[PDB]
Amino acid sequence: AQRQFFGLTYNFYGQPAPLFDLNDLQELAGCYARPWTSRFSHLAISTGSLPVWSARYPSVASRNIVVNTLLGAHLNPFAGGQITSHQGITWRDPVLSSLAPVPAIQPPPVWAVAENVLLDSNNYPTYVLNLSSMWPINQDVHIMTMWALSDQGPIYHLEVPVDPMPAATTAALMAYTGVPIAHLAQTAYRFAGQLPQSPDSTMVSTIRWLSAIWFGSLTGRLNRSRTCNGFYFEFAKPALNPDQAVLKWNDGARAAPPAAAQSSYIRCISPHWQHQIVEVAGALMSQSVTAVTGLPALIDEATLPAWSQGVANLTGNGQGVVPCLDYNPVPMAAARHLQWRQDGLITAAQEAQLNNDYTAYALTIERHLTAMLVANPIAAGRMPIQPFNAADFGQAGQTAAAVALAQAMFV
Amino acid sequence: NAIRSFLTAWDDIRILSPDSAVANGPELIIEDTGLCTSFMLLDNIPSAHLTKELIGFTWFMQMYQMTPPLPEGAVNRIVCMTNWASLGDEGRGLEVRLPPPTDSSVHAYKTVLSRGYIDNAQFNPLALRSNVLLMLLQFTLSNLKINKSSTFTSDVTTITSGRMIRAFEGRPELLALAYPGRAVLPTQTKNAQFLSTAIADRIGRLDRANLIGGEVSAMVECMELCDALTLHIRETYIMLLRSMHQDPTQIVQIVNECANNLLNSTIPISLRPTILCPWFASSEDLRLQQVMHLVNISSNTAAALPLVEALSTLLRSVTPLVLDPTVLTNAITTISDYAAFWKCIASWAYNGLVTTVLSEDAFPDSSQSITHLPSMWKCLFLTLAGPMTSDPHSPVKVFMALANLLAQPEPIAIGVPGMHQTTPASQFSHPGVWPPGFLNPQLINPQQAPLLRAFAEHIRANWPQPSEFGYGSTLQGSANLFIPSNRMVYPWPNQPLPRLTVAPTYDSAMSNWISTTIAFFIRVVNSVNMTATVNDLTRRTMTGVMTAMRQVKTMTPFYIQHMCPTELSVLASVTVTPPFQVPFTRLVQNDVITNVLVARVDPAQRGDAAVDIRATHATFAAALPVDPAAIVVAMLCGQTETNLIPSHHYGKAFAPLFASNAMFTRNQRAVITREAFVCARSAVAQCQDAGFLVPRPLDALRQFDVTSAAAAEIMHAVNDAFKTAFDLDGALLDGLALYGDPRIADLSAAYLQYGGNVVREHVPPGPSHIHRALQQVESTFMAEMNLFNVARGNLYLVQTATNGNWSPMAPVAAPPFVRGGPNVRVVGRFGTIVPRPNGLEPQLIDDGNVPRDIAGDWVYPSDVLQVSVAVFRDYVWPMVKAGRTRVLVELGHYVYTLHYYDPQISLDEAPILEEWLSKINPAGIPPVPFCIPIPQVYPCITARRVHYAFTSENNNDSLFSTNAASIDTAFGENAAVSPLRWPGLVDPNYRVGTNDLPNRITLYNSLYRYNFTYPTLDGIMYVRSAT
Amino acid sequence: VPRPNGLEPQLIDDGNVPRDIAGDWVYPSDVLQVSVAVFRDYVWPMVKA
Amino acid sequence: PTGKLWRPVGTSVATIDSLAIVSDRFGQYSFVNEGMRETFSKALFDINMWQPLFQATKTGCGPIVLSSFTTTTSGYVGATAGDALDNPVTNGVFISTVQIMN
Amino acid sequence: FVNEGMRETFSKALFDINMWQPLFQATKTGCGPIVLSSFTTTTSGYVGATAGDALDNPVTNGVFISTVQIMN
Repeated sequence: AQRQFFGLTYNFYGQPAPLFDLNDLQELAGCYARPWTSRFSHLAISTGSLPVWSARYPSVASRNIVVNTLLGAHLNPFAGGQITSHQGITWRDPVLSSLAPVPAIQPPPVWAVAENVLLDSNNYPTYVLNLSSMWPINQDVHIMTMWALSDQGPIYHLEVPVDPMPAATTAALMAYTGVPIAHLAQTAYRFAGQLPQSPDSTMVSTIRWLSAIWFGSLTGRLNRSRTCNGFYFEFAKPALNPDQAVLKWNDGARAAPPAAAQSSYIRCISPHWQHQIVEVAGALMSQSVTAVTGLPALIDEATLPAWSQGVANLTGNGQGVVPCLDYNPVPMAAARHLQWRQDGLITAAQEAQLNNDYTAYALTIERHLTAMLVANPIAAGRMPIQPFNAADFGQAGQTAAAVALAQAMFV
Repeated sequence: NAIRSFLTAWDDIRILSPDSAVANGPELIIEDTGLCTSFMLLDNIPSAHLTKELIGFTWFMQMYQMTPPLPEGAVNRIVCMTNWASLGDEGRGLEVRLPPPTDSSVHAYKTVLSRGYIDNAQFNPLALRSNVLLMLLQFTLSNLKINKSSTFTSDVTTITSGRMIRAFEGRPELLALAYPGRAVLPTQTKNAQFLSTAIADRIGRLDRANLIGGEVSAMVECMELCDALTLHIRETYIMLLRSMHQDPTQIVQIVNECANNLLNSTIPISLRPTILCPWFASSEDLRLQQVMHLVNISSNTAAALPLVEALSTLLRSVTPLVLDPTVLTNAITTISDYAAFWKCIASWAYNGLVTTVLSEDAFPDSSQSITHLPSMWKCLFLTLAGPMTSDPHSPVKVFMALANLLAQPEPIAIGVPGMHQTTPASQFSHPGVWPPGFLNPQLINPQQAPLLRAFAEHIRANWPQPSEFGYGSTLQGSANLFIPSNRMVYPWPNQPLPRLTVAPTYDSAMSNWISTTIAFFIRVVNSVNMTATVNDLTRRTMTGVMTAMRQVKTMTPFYIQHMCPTELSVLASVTVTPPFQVPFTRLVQNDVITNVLVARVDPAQRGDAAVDIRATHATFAAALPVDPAAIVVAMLCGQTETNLIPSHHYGKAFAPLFASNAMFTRNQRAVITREAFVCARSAVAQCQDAGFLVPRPLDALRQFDVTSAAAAEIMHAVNDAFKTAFDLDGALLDGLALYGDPRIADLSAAYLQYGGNVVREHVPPGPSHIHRALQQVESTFMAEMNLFNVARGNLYLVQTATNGNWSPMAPVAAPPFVRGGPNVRVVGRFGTIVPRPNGLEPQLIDDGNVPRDIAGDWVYPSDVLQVSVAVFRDYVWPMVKAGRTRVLVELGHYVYTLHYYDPQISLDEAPILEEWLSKINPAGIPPVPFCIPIPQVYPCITARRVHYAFTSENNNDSLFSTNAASIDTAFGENAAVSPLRWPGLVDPNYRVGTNDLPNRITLYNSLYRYNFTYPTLDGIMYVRSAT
Repeated sequence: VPRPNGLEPQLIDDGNVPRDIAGDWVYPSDVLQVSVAVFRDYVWPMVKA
Repeated sequence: PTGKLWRPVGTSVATIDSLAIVSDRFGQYSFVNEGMRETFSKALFDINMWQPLFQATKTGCGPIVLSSFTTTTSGYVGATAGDALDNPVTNGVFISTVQIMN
Repeated sequence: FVNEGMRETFSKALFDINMWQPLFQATKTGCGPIVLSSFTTTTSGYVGATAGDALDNPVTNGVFISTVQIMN
């Protein structure tokens, strides 16, 4: 299958120890203190449209943002070989399941707190000699890596071949029809995180084809009148829950396979991704693919945070790197509505209408995060919000280039 | 059942789910874990008992014999048989079982027009395309099932060891068939040789674990054998389902909105890798379902009335309003059940399918005076109740009633030609007939006709102003035609239920109407004219009573303007049949919908102009008579229950409604009507030469032009097939095949407004998954008709006495003689033999019309042969048995039936043939009879036998293989197992999921075994709480 | 609204954004009338604690 | 259309100021209107002609297709944000500065 | 009719004027950028030099500039 994941631990943002305390270990949903196979656990049972977030976890990406620093704080293996222990907490045994208090009689060595520790994976020989059991850990660490190599939104990866969708892909995809993007992220992740799959498996090339097929919809290029291969995502009114996507199937005028491969990493600069279940789902839904199949190439050092500068085997700067086109939710959806008007889906009156109904919605996202960062600073201890600063929220980077990527990805 | 219970939070009582039938749901989920096929390899001629040689394998001591994966023996064909390896719970009673080519496959080709005259032993060549379309439509429907994934078991059988095959508990016999190549005994024999080249890898299942919920995988990738055609049909139905899947989570909002927040719930739902809730139908579809009910009801008012009472119940059984004349009676009495009413509000929800007019009895005979008190009262009741109806012509009929009564005191001229002030009010029921004086009060004079200029003045400025309001959820799908999406149109102006007080309860639209009218009539019963017959005391007693009514404290006017909209808005969402509703219009004349009609094709392209029967009725919708006298009472006495928190009340009532998943039955019966339509319209549009654009893969099959009357049968066969497959209730699609032209193009409902304007809602059915598959199937039927026994190409009848080799099917020798060739004469119509006096021999009548003689070789268009078999069999047939003549009958296609014989038993074929000629007649031909020799394994001295038939095209494609049990074959037409049928199992360049479909039905494919769970919501439901 | 794998049942607050029971609530009496069945089953066990 | 291609910049609806010359690591994509392809094709055409002499003498490097210097971007292409707003071009053929160099 | 190449000119001419946009606003002259799509139209019919030859050029929704426009 695959066994060689190069990771990278979360940044401290200038804080002493990793941003999380003792209580985070016995609060995680699902399997006790087991951080593995968590993420989409608090969403296992849907009650309604309202995004699941409590007091300690003020947002959607709050559950994951916490399991990240909690994850890295206990990742001496792959980066040292030992098991160590942070604040009296360690793994049960070599398989690395749930975290229990440091066992007596033979306690592990105390972990040396460090920021951004490069994970080699092969450094821990027990991993490959017990792959079929500790496989989820590979998918999860990969997630933490994509989240760590960015101070503003998880950097996933789109692709799309030069030729049309395989004959085994079109038959597998016709099963995730009436399924929201929020759920596609849950089924995608829970798939690549329980049993060692192959890089050329049917469910892998289809889930990847489902992610890049989602980006076009998010940009508006793959609407109701322009399918990639009969699949798209119908968006509801932004004032009436814009989180709803669903992979609808039609028989309209399909697009056409591009002249070349459109491999490209994408990011969401705007801190809006934090509270948007749709953005967090789109990110983690793509990460499920780069898990079973390590990074197709290296990531561009063009922008990114000041700590992801020249990583071991993650972010480069030469010619073997792939540019990262980052966008912004508000301008992206503002350009997404503009696509619908061009082909005649919406009236020229609903053009400037959907913009005001969405910008008001995205405002609620901004009014929420700003009010949560102040409530939960950073020097306090944890980092459920991630210090984004209020100077941003609307400084859209090359979002205009991400849109031009979708037009090129589906000619 | 989408919803099962609903423990209401405030009440804590589990509401469990339950001329017009009770709409039940379509059986949308059937599934079988057995082999996904409908093309078995039934062997025909049994094997001549060879001496095994290599027996079963020998584990240590024991000797394991395994069942031969492929059919062995003389000749093994590919006989089509739907769900032959089916190992599931059930199957939609409806299949296709064709007997091996050795039997009369004729029966399966006798649906459409065959029934009745055709002998059970012959099919109708004329109605072949029509009969093959219906035959495949049953081969599709039959195969519309899901493939449960069963339980695998790691195979440890050497060559295939390591591969995870599938169990097959139902009947272990399958495990043999299922995976050809798994444990192949080296016994070199056609069969074994082939199965040897099978790729160890292809067998079993492909993918690894996958989305393993619990311990079972969400959807595996079995590899088992499964005819690409069947695998493709199901891969279509799986999509049909997913298509209409409904995100379970959104269900809370749908209920929250559809009920207007009065009722708010929560329904936990465990999201899983698999899950399937076929409860959602797009508005795109729901409209083809709407105009559909519009067709079944038709002019028939009796079938439309069931709909307005269905609502008249729900309405009344849920309203906070309790009508009771006690108060009214008291008030009036001093100085001296309401179906009508409820069948007037439920009448608006369908204003457009059935209007509510005023019973003619109500009107006071135009020849009666106004001095006549009983008459002027029958008039006052005809006004107070006017607006209460949904007749676009009430504002006039009302005004007119009074224009009648006082015809002498106020003799005003009526504009409408041919009509006079004394014309029975009822009579006025067309926007044209409207009096100009009424259209413009100014025309009447104040002192000429005081009362009228004052009465028209009144109506022009008092009749309630129509209005509207949204309703249902937005994630639902309009389902309504003329009025904007999920949003109704109400007669009176409506407003959000205000905190009860003295203000809203006297200011309602209706309060004004009830008021100003009584006010107006009080001055009429006090006219100077009244004196003539009205006493001074009794004239006062009249003012006494009419004032009691006016001042009576009725609480309905408030209900019909604040609380009644919130009921219809909701009630209009929990009904298996959404509200059809044409826009309301008060006095705007030229625009008041005159006619409403469904069109089975846009007038433009509509050959044979045929209006919608509805046109015949005066009013545009089924005119349901409502009595004014009744409605007025109801309107004048509606006190509500003392303690009344609108919040708690409406809450408790709409609770039981959302418990019965009748909202989802609507979405389901909908996505099936759109299937049964895109499939019906297609099948009837494929049998007529011209007509609606639908891919015609079966245009080659001979089929006469289907008339209007003929279609209705190709239509009943299609519509009736769907119902049987999805066991539905009531009409569905038969409305189309019971009148008008069953030959529908694209349905559309349109209403014409008197202002000479026709708004026309076109409703094109969005891509029918079922039909997309059917097309692919019809397309396949061409390249693979032999698997259905039908054969393409002409039949030669040259007598051949060879004692050598034969194969009527795919004859190697060159066509005896082409049609337009040298010396061949086409036999002219009728094919009339002309006896010739004296020595001269009988000669056949030529096509060029000049009689030629028989000895030679003719080309018989089957049409001619069938209208003179008697003459054929007695003149040309004998001349053929003797090697003198060579006929060439021409049948595009047909049902062949062959009989295998012993190449060693010398037998003439003429008798076995005439058995045939004998049954041919105009009404229909019996299966063509070929006689093929059973392939001999050892060199055997063959016997001389004379054959007569054989085709021009090669039709032995059906033949799967001969002598699978032998290292080879010595005599009969030998046929090794073709690798082509199994590109998946054999060829190393296969590509999971790759078909061939249009051209060649592959056997060992790569299906995708699913494992769906059907979440069945049952949540808590909290009301709103007083405040 | 109930929450999956061991998470506090959120009590839909006023603004219509489910919040959590362990805190300080203000129960508009009327609400408490069409809701006790719930109150007693999730917030009550909480107040006692 | 003509000029360099622009694309919406920053937060907001497309507008006359939303736009910004889509520059980047390759320079600025300038649109290649129909006629301007006639020239570069007519120029390359006159070079391809000498194909038999390029191989013979091992110089050259294969035939020069003009489709090797261009791209298929899409956006609004004008001379200034204001006027570029009236030339929405989809999958037009632009040549980036560094390419206009080769 | 405004054949493909003839749009190259009027665009190349207007392009050279739009360039001076920053100086038009500064000095309050001008009147916004001149789009050539403001002088044309989208009619359709047969376009030639004479009925006879115009019959062989059925153009649909071509871009023509009316005389009074060819003036501005």
